[PDB]
Amino acid sequence: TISPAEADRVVRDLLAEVEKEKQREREERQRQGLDCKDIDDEDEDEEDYLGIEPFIEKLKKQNLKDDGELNRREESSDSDSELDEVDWDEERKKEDMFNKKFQRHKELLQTLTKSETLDEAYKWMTKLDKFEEKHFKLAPEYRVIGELMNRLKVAEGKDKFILQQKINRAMRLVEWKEAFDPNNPANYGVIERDDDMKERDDILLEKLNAIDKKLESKLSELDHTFGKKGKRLEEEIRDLAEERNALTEKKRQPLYRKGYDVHVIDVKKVAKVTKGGRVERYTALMVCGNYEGVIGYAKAKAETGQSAMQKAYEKCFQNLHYIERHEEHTIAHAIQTSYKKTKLYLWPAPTTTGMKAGRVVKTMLLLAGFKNIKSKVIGSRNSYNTVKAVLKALNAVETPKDVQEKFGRTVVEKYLL
Amino acid sequence: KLLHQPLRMWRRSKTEWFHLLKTKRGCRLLLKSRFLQQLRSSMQEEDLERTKKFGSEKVCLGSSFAEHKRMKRNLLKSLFLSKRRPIVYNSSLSLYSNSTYCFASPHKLTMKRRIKRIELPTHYLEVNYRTPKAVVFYGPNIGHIPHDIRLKDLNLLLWSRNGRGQNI
Amino acid sequence: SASDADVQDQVSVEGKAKSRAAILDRPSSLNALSAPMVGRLKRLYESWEENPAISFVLMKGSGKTFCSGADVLPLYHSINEGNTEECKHFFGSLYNFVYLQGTYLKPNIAIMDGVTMGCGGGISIPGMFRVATDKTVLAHPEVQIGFHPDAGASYYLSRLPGYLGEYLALTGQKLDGVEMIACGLATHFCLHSRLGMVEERIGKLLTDDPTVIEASLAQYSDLVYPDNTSVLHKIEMIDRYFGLDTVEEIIEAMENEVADSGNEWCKKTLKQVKEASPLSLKITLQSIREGRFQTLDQCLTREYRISLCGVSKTVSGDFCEGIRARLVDKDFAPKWDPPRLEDVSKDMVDCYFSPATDADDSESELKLPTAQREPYF
Amino acid sequence: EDGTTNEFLSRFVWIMRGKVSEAYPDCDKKMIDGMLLLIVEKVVEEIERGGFNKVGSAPPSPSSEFSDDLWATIWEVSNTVLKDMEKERKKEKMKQYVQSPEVMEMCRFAGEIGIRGDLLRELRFKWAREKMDDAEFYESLEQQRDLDNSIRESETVDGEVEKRKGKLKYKIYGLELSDP
Ligand SMILES: [Mg+2]
Repeated sequence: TISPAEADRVVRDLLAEVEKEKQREREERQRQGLDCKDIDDEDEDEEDYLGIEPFIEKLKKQNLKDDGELNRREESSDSDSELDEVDWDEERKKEDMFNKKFQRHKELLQTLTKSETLDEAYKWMTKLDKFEEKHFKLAPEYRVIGELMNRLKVAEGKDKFILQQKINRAMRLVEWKEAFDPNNPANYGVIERDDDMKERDDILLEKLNAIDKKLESKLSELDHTFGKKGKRLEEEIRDLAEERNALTEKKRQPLYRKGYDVHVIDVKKVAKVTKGGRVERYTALMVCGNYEGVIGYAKAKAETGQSAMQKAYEKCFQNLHYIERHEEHTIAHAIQTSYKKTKLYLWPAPTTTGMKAGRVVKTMLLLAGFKNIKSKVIGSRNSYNTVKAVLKALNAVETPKDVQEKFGRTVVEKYLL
Repeated sequence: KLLHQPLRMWRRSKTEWFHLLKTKRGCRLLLKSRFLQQLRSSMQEEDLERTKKFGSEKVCLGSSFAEHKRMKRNLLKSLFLSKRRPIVYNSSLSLYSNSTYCFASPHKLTMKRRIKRIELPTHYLEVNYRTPKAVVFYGPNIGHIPHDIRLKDLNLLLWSRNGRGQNI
Repeated sequence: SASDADVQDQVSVEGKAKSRAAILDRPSSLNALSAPMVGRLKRLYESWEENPAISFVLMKGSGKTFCSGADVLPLYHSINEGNTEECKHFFGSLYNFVYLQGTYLKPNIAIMDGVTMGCGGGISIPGMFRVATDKTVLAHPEVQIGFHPDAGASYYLSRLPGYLGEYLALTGQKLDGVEMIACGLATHFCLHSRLGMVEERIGKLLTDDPTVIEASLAQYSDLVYPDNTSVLHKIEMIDRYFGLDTVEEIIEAMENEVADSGNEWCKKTLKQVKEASPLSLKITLQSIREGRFQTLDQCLTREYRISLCGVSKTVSGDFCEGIRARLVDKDFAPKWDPPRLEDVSKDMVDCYFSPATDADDSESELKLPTAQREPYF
Repeated sequence: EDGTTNEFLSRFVWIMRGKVSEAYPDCDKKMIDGMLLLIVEKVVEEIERGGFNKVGSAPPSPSSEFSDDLWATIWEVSNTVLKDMEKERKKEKMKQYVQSPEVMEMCRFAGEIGIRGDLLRELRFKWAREKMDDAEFYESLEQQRDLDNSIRESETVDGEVEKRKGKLKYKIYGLELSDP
């Protein structure tokens, strides 16, 4: 960082350097004849280089009026970065996760230099290989991109065009793969508290296995035991069952997926009648998607609307479909399906058209990653049957890959023909 | 940029900064100064760090995979041959660890907010600021309009397939 | 155009989910290969290798014949008209296709559902997988026509165990599918009636992995063991007699055993040997024994030199005489240019193996894309 | 180990038989057989002295039984045979390195990008070539470990003290059925 006293020092030095350059040029001119009418009254009073003097007079007056704390921070003017809202704990956990992996790496390289036997050296070399292939491994897609970038720096003309397009496609694919990989535990969250997760699941798994062996042994010794010892073993077995039930509860943590948006489609108050009156509960229908072809939905019922929405949010990542899109912006062909009495039409569109849909269809198509589709809901506009008809329609589209596999023939886009 | 001062004392400080801009000599000397050169170098490094969010260092490793491997081959060959019967070992370890740290360290998005920069419309407008005069020579771009609206919000109006560079 | 509608009928294409099959459908010539058929086959296989949506390829035959070899009547009529260019072009096209089959980047499977002769084995046996049936009969009767077992037949016969390659290339002996499994020339075996089952299984595999294809072919294949009367139970006779240095030594030793032991197999093998041209027997033995210690591009190179010498009628006209006697006049009694084995000299058989590229000529050599294909088989 | 040496003997006999028949043309075949036996006896004596390395690295003194041109031709034929074996084993390793799953997935990604034709084939052969280099460096490290282990074991003992030419072997679908 830079101290404010250092800033005052450098601005005073700059004003001084202006004065020194003015006097040095005045000296150089004045020694060689050369009257200084362009130095005096041309860099002092009648320069007016930016028209900044009224701004100086306005700022000078506003600096001698009020009192506060002179070193009090305030709200910034050119603030609102707005993408600076990411949870900082995950990011500051990434730092020391990488640091622990790097320290382990440095320890194995220092152990490789402390061996005495080449059998030991080979063993630590294989340990280093198994470490690097599991924690510092570069994905092969980045090797393809690096080779293509090597061809690109010396390419020109048509080859430069074609390589730029290919690397653009590759960069999109690797960014998507890194952001939405289900195997990376960094792509998961906790939801409100309803390799660390790996080891915290392994310890519970080993505890459950130990409790199951103990319970089997105690049931075995309960089968041949009669009397008060039988009752004491029964109480011991009940305590073991309680421990195992609590440990099984502790493994059920619902996870949300990062990079997904979840939206409410419908919150409804339903009712049931008893002799004491009406019993009123809430149902919530919600959809989720990652804007990259993955879409899901869930319906939940609870006592309040908030609780129903929360249960649906926990359930929404449990039924995810993958939807194929044409060129990441539209569907391959026109599709018409019906679910019960809800008829849905979808039409593909060129690339500057937009989305023409009602709110349920628009929300689902937006979350699946589409950009240019026209649609029409004909008949009943039940929102849940509309959701189901949208998922039925998007799974009945036959892509050119599908046609190519179904008919054993090559399918070509017509503009490449 | 590196002078994140409180409001009132920066407002008192701006008078001294405004006096330096009163003359052409002051603007010339501000341009040719080690202050703005340090600011420029820090902003260059800051712009370099933001590229790692796109996995830039992984592309750098993918370009240079063979020689990065050859460093490890050299280290293993030396630590086999000159050990089967130490500044070389320390030098090779320092180099390999420096390379592994430079190629494997994840992107670090700091707390400090990014400074918002003025855009120049050089894709379709050619300007000579001396007179000033300008000539239109091309068409505008949908991704270069300098609005402060996020992409996910504005996609509800544009419906653009972003990432190809085209006006789509 | 419209004139190529017959060639597209002669080489059909059947497409499956991730695989293509080439079908030979020339029933007049028993699926004999012509120059446009080889050109179409080469175009198809090049396009299918380039296509990343195709996992593996197939080669089948329609009818009771898989492939009866090359169509030599057109070459005979071309040689009769003076110019030798048509035979040349047919030969480098055929050897180029065989080289493509030997170096092919995707898995290739051949279904051998009938008689396979000559270059019919040459387009299929260099492949990765080979399926033999109970109708599969493999023979190499090139010496009895006045020609040599070309199209890579000096590559895979020379690599059989013992000296069985020499026996097959000199006698023209029939091999069955079980025996072809035993010799290692066929990878898998299934009955003819069970081929729709394997063909439906193979068609809708969506795998690139050769291990998955091998496991599927073995799982749907049939388990067979060679019979007691098989050729391979007489392999020690082959190594005893056909391992001699020259052809006349083999004939003399077999004649001596026929005089002493009266072996019926020896009499039948003599009746097999005596029906061949004396020149091509020696060229065949030399090329079989030379091809044991060299790669496929080299084998196809000197096979091209032998073919291009045999069609120019430089030292003999046994090619045209054998073709005429056994295909045109059909009296089946040819008269070779040397009637006897002893008339054939060392200088005559060295004219077939000479570096014709040293005669200030370029198209007398076989071109092969060894730099682009970067051979690995 | 018998297969490699037997292939070397077969290639060497096949070349040197023609070389001897060209060299001494007037002599009969039995003299050629005897000289081939003497030549192969001297070559296997060289191999049993110091392996295949000294047959291709630096020429020793010639034996007085043969001439200097004969030993030079034998040396060049041995070099040619070992180079043919090196090329053949390299191609047989490329057979399984082209189809290796890392190269297969890199080629899958490259073809999914749009890289086809000759550029894809070139990149496939390249990636197989760096995999071959990595595995041969690994094998050289393994061989060096073995040799240093054996020599250190032998040095520490002093401190710790005080092809049938045509036999069938039937195998179908990876199931060896050679038993009687
Ligand atoms: Mg209505």
